[PDB]
Amino acid sequence: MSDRKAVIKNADMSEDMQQDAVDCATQAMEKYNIEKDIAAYIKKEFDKKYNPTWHCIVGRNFGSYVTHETKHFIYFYLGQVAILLFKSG
Repeated sequence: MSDRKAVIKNADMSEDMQQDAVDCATQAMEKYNIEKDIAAYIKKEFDKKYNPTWHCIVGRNFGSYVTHETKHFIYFYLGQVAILLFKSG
């Protein structure tokens, strides 16, 4: 039935993260499902490629650290899950 794994509610990043994060979350959730390891492969990919310091979340909205730093975030909801990637300036 109706059930996808990608829904951007609001993207403030340069889109690249929408494609990267979504695919990182798609390849991470399909390749794995540890939940924690997922956020690591996402933060790791963006950390060892775009240099720190980001902070992606995988759950609902428990991040509470988006604007707290700057304004470099990117929201995207997954099937029965939520993820938010953000970094400081």
